[PDB]
Amino acid sequence: MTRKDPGSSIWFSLAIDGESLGYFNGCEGLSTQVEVEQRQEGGNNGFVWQLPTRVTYSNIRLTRPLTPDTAKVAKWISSVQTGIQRPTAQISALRADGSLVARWGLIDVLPVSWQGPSLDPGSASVANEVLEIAHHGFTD
Amino acid sequence: QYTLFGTAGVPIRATCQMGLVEIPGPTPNRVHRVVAG
Repeated sequence: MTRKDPGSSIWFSLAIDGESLGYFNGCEGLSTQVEVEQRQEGGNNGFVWQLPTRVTYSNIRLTRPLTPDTAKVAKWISSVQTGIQRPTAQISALRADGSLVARWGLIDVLPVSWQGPSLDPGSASVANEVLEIAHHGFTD
Repeated sequence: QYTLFGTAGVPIRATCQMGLVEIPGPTPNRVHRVVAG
């Protein structure tokens, strides 16, 4: 037991391989869904049958402080015209010891949206560019 | 249209449209006065 090794939501490690995107700073929305189909039996009141049908992986929003290395992301996104590349990503959650609690690796990524910084003279914060990521499956 | 089928197959809720058209009932079997104008 060793007083267990509980999960946490601060220590992590977010990275994208391939183009020199580097390490990100915040994940969101990592989710897998299936699309159940509801067929209602006519002669048996009481419930609707639930039958599984396919699985579907939702998009992921990754955020990081606006660093001068943001030119790489715009280069990657605007490379669709001349040919794109799908590198392999990773999303890992850690405890403060630096050990591993669960490691997910995105099979193939693809940019979807890039919400840039929201400049504002009165708001004291730090610009957080958002890079949405498309998905193809988990790794194992 | 049948809906809400009960157990053992008997229908329960049924909606039935109807189209009706009338049938004629025919064959039900000139003095005038005079005014100054």
